[PDB]
Order: sequence, then C-alpha cells, then structure tokens
Amino acid sequence: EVKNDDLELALKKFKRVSLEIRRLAQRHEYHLRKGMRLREKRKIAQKKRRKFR
Amino acid sequence: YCRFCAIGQLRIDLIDDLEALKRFLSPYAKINPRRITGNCQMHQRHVAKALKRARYLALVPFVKD
Amino acid sequence: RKNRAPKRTVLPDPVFNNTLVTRIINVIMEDGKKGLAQRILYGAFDLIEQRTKEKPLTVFERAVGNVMPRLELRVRRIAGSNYQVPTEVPQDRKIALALRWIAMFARKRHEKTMLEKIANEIIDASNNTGAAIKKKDDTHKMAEANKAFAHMRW
Amino acid sequence: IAKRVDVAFITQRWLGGTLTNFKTLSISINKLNKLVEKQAENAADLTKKENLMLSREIERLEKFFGGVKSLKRLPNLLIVDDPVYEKNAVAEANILRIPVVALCNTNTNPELVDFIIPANNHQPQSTCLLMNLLADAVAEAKAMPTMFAYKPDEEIQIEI
Amino acid sequence: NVSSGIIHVSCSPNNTIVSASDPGGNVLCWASSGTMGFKGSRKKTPYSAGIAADKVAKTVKEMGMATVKLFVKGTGRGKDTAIRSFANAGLSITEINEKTPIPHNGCKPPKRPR
RNA sequence: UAUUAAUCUAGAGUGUGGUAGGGAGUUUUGGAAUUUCAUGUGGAGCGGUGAAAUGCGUAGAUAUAUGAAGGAACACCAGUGGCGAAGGCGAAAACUUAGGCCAUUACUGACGCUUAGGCUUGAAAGUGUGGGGAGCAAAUAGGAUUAGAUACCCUAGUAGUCCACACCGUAAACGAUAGAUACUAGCUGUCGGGGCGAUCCCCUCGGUAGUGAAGUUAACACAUUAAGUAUCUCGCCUGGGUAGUACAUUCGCAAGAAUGAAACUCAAACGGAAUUGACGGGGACCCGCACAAGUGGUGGAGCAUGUUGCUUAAUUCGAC
Repeated sequence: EVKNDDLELALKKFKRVSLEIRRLAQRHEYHLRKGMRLREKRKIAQKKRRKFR
Repeated sequence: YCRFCAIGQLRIDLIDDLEALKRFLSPYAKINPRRITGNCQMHQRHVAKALKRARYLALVPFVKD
Repeated sequence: RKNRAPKRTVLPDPVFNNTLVTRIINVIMEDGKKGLAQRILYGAFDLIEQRTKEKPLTVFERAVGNVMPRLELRVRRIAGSNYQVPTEVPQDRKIALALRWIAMFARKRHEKTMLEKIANEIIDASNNTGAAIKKKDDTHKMAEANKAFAHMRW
Repeated sequence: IAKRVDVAFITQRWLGGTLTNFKTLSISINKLNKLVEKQAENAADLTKKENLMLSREIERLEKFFGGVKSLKRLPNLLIVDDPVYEKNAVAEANILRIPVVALCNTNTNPELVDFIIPANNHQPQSTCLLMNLLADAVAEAKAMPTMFAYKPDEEIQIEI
Repeated sequence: NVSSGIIHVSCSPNNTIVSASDPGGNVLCWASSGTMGFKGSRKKTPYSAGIAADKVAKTVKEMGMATVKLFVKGTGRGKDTAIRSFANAGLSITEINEKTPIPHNGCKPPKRPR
C-alpha cells in the first residue's frame, strides 16, 4: 500500500496489495514463455470465478 | 459503473472524466478489470483506452508518484 | 491414528492427600517396592529439613511449579530438509515430565550420599538453580529457534 | 389416497432392481411377513440392543420399502408424478411393456408413455387437485368414495 | 539529523539491505541481514533480517525521529519484521511507502532457472 | 446437365444509414526501468542453494539522491470480450488500410465452391552485412549433492541478443479437426449493432463457454458453438519398425522447404479409447504402544543360548 496506520483494518488489504504486486512482478523480473506468463493470471482469475459465482 | 452506458453514446473520450475514473481506478493507480468498472464490453474498451491515454497523458500515473 | 485416549492417575496417601507426591514416589521407586524408596526418602527429608528452613509443602510446590516446561517439539517434516514446529504441553504431561526428570536425575549419580542426592535435587529445584528449570528454558529456546519453521505450514 | 382408497403402494418408490424383477420384492414382502411373525416373540428377553436393532430394521423397512406389503404381482399401471423424479419407476417399467402413466414438466418429451399427460405437481396449488382427480377417477371401481370427478369440490392450498 | 530523513530498506528474500540516507542522499549507517556474522542461509531467516533491522534502528533511534517512513523496496517480509521491531520500541509509522519500481520493460530480466 | 434472348433475386457483394472491435501496414511521443558517470556520504560486508562454495568489498564496496545517459521494450489495462486470411492482435496517439456486424422492400441476373498452375505471408530460433550491445544468456569456466550429477543447485561469463537490409519457413501453426454450399430443438448468459426502453429486464440478426434429446460413435464423447445431414474440390493413410534412411528435386550463403525408400524383420503397431488395480518428489479419508510421551530394553558389559563366518568327520540340515 501507500499508507498504513490502522491496528487491524489496513493490514488485510495490504496482504492482497502485496499479493497483487508479486503477481505483477512475477512476469517481468524473470524472462520466460509468455504461455505460462499469462496462464498464471488466467488460472488465478478462473479460480477466483468458480469459487464465488 | 459509467454514466455513458446509461445515457447512450457508444464511445467516450478523455474530457477530464476523472471522477468516474476514480470509480474504475483503484487508489493504487492500476486499472481494475471489467468486473469492477461495470461497463458492458464496448464502454469497457473505451474506458480502457481512455485510462491508457491518461497514463500517457500523465493524467494518471503508471505507478510512480 | 488415535485422537483421544483418556489417561489415568493413582490414589494418594491419607495424610496429605496429593496425587503428585504418590506419582513422584512411584516413579523414583526402585526394585519395585517402596521400602528402599521409603528409606531414601526419609534420609533425603532429614537432610532437607536440617537446612533450608521453610514449610515443606510450600517449598515442594514451588519446586514443582517452577520445573514445569512451557513448549513441546512435535516433529514436522518439510519432505526436503525437515524442520520441526513446536507445540504445547498439557498440564498432566507437564507434571509427568517433571517427576520423570526428578526420577532420572535422582536415580544414578557419582556422589556419595544418595539421601543427599535426592535432598540436593529437591533443594536445587526449589532454589530455581538449573536442574529441571533449564528444561523449560531450553524448550522455550527451541521454539524461539523454530520460529521460522512454525511460520509457514506445508 | 392410501388412507382412503388403496390396494398397494410404496413409500417413496422402487429403489432399483425391484420393478423389472419382482423377485427381490416378493422376497421382500415374504420377509416382512416372517419378520412380523418372528418379532411378535421378541419381547426384550435376550438383548435390549438387539430389540432396538429389530425396531430399527422395521424403521428402515418403512423408509426404504415399507409400502411393499400387499402387492403380490407387477401392477398393470404405474403412476409417475415426474419423469425426472421416478428414474427407476420409469426405466424398469419401460424395460418391460406394462402400461405406464407419467407427467412431463419442463425438459422431456411428452411421448415417453402410452397416454399423454403434460400436467405438473411442482406448483403448490397443482398437485392437490391433480392427485384428488386422479384418485377419484379410479376409486369408483372399488365402490369407494369419489369426490373429485365432476363435483364442484376443489382445493386452494399451499404445499405442506 | 533532521526529524525526517530517509530510510532505504530494500527487502529481498536473500540478504535484505537497509541504510539511513540524508535528504541530500548521504547515508549515515547501513546494514544487511547477516551483518553480525550470519551471511549464508541463516541471514535469509527472519532472525538475521530483524538483527539488521534493529542494528540500523539503534544507529537511527537517536536522530530526532519519532515517526519515520518505510521505504520498502520489493515485496516480502522484511517490511513486516521492521515495522514490528519499530512498534515494539514505541516508534510509530507514518506510511508503508511501497518503493517497488514496477518493471517498465527496460533491461532484459534474467532467465528463469533451467 | 452446359446452356440461348430475356431471365426470377432468395445468394456474391453492392446503392444507403447505423455500426463495434487490443484487426493491421505507417508515423510520433510519454511513463519509467536499468545500470552507470560528475556528486558526496559510510563503516564491514556482498553471493547463494537442502547446506555452501565459485564469485565480489576498505585504494570506500552495500546502499544512497538528483543531474545526465545507452540499448531496450511498455506492471494493470486482459472479459459466457471483440477484432482476427493462419501465424495473431493491449503505454498511448494518429495517417492509412482491411475485415466486418446490423439493417436496405436493391441491383448485374445467380455472375459463385475447391484449387493443377501461379501469388502471398508466415510464431520463433538463428545467419552475412552495417551499427548497437542496455540487459541476460547458452557452451559452459569455477564451485554444491554425488557412485556419475554430465540433467536438475549457485556465481563469472561470451556466442547469442538487439535495430534495418538480405536469408530465414518450420511450431504441439491446433480446433490433435482444409475448406465452400444449403439445412437442422433448446437453454443459462453475454458481446456488436436495430434497438422501445436511467442503464435495464426484453429481444432481431451475427458472435462468444457450456448444455442435452434427435442425430453421431470402437469408446472417448460431440450435438444446431456436431465428431449431425446432404452437394463440389484440393491434401493424406492402407499393419508396425524399416521409413524420413539413401538418391534426387526447387529455393534458401547454411541450418532447413517438401519428398521419399529399398532390402529386411515381425505378425506385429510403445496403434487408439475405455474398467479396476499397481504407481507417484498428487490430494480427501478412519484406524492399531505403530508412532507422539515415557518405563525398561538390546547394538554396551558379566554373560548364555541362538545366526553367519570359519574350521572340519559331520562341526549335520533347514530356517534368514
């Protein structure tokens, strides 16, 4: 995140912010096939879809 | 979601619509997908291109602040 | 794999009515009988009461309470280089480990008076000097060292 | 209907391996008869757990197949309130060629039975008069009460 | 120095680094996980990361600062242990400045491990 | 059936209006990254896998901030989404161009299918040329387990890479499915338009995942988003290995493009789908002192019997 001073609220959002930053940096910090490079995002989206319609 | 789909114009352009942009854009300066924005598919690409222009236009940062 | 199996304890003595004292007596007893255990206990108690003037029940409960550990190291395997995750000890296990430590450090030594062996064991367990308090210290230290291993579960 | 006009029935339906082959149900009715005759003697004299076990066997009888007690043959007509709810009662009956009456509601052909009835029972206000009119269309044969055939009698009730 | 200087903390899983820089860009002290003799596998553990964090702390706990920004570079857990160490010492945080320069597609990244 | 004059327009598009899309050839900038160089700081480390080492640092390395800069490509934008000759298409912008989609009561009068032949592009790797090389990088150099670690682990590291000319021509280029014509239940939705209609819900036509009846089938399963039904043409396969081996062909500076045996063997295809098993450095599962905890206990001794060993007439023999 950019701000964090709350005791219990902002940390949970910061967790997903860090997860998003990791997902965004795990495609350009190391060169690889674009196949899996996009498959990771597509599979994350698919997993997030069917769990909660 | 966008007012443009609710009025009918079939396109948008950067006329400093930043207000509605803040509904589509997280405070993290990253474009949320079609789910959050609420466009159907056409205004979705319109707001996508507008947000990308704003990135180019420096209306919205890429990530740097 | 069993998840719950009730334990059991034994009957106390009709003078002080404590199960812990008969448990520690029955784990330090040797040759099966209490006889030589009774003699060694009487000698140790005389050598204790000649010094360290204090109510015997209070000093004994102080020793037993301070002996009790705080952590438990249940093994955990990474499947690569295995690193274990610490856990907790129930109070019955706490007491049991305390009495078994007393038994194993009071059974075999190379000083002369075994009466005095148990006497010194009880007194230096009471005075918080290292005899079984270091067990609590090292079981806390192991969990401190296993902090990274307990952080993530695989 | 069972408490007013009946000759035989089943609690829920055939569970399979019971309609196209009534051997498994003839032995079922015979074992029900013999089990009642045998349990008439069981009076909590050997094991109370075992008499509870016998009462529970009776309970499982009422649940799975308590209805098969008076049917000594294969019925000529089989009522089917839904082709998607009477899998066995439709399939095993259609293995043979006994006449079968069935409904057709939302996702099946109306031509899977001999006579066509597109009626439905999922609606709360439907099955009441549907079942009453079906029952009083046959109950007249056995010289038994018939109150929904041409009479103004009707019901408006929710499902319960 | 001033009550609000700069603390560049580059949190990496392998040898997290941290340094206290002046607003002009001049450091005053620095450390990295493994400073006290832990370079290897045990620097990557949170123990040595916290050791480096408290070292740079004790070299910055007397600078006139009571609430300081966290210039966390990269995403990991050095940020969390540094904030925990600062909070246990009574020094509050103003903001978690995510200083990650997100890849803008410049230099070619090193290839994935074969 | 080819058809004549006229033809009929229901197609091919096309008059016209609306019309959405990451379609594309072309040309521009912006974000910053990256590492450096001028700048100073500063005290003691960096590198890393299962653990380390190779490999870097006081003559100032980490890290640092702005200034300035080279090549280089643009986190997200990324969908019951669309546009797509295939290959594909997303920091933007625009020139241009292409394909549409919906509707036109319309026209030439059906003016079109496949494709010998010809034409075209072609992911990507790599090549000569000129330049650039920021960055990583094979091969690997060194180092870690190792019986070997040559594959998998880490650092140093160049060919390579990169920009354009010329050459690249293949991919698991697929939809494991070449097309074109005509027709065929539906549904949750949703997309582009015609849209009444805050958006809507709701549809009309084309599209986008599934669905299940006919139908289809060796089974997988497909099913109006057929592996369904009929019409027309190009490509292929007649059991497997042999067999893409050899010659030869055309082009390509070459790798490669296609092509293809014989002799022989076997009577079979690593031929496919499907049923349960074994199986896993795949998961859910309940269980027994089996573990988790301990008493004692043997490998530890006095030791005595027992095994192998040896010796030998057998140190019977079997038992592992």
